[PDB]
Amino acid sequence: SHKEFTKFCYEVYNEIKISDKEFKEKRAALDTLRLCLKRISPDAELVAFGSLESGLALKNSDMDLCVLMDSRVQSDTIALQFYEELIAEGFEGAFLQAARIPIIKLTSDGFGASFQCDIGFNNRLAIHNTLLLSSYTKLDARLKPMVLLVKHWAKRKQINSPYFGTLSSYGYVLMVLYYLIHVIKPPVFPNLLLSPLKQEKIVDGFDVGFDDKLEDIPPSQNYSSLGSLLHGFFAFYAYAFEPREKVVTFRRPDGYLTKQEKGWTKDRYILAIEDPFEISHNVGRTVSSSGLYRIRGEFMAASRLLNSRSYPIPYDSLFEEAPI
Repeated sequence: SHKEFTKFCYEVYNEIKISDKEFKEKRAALDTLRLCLKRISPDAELVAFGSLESGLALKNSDMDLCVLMDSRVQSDTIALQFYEELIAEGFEGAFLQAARIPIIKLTSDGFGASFQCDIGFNNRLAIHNTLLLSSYTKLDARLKPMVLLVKHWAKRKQINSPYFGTLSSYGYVLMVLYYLIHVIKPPVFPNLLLSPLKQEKIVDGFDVGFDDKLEDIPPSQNYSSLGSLLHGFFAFYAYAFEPREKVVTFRRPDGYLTKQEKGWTKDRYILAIEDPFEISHNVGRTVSSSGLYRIRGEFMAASRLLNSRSYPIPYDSLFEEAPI
């Protein structure tokens, strides 16, 4: 049970994870942008966040960067100077000024036409979200391949499109973490936000505090295989999770929170996933009725495949490209 599925899981993981060549290319891109920035403003710094930073990136990943500056200095000149410099160094793309905040979206140039890099300014909340995810990936070796396999599945099944009514990759990562912390028994992970060792840390009006002294955390008491974990994850969201009523949350000791209790009955609450630090944000706000239908449909198809009576089980079907 799951030994063969586990073998398959790791094989796929090693095929879909970002290659050493691509990683050093992305690192080389980051070093260039940091150079460009250093000449515009020595005191500022360029921080990477998201998948590339936390080690949860698939092949051909895009970049997500953040520029940090003192709050007294009006960004306008620095962000636009940086954009001008990047255009001069061969990148192409957009500068967007929207609601008093600037964003850079680079689209071309290694690094080629393959290049897609989003640059924000003083997006500290995203940095802290990534720090939490990075911490969990350091705590247990099973998490990185589990996340990559789920992201790969969601992309292949066309349920990873927040603009077409389904769910962001970050959403799926939080669904995985919720399952590993609050559903599976024994837990794979403790809840680092609710730990007695957690200290309040207020950043931009939110508490981003969590227990980050990972060295002192004992080994997981869950000894199940990657295959077993995945099998469990698909079954939970296929059958047990009740999206009409319940909220995926990192703020309850037992993981129990209803939409009514939360007060989450164009932001949708069809699928409700409470962001662990920015708790007023529903990461699932992009999911529509038809989108949830397809997401639930694919969880059931995945779970049914993994429990097939027919041998041998066509495990490759799990990552088979869906129509539409």
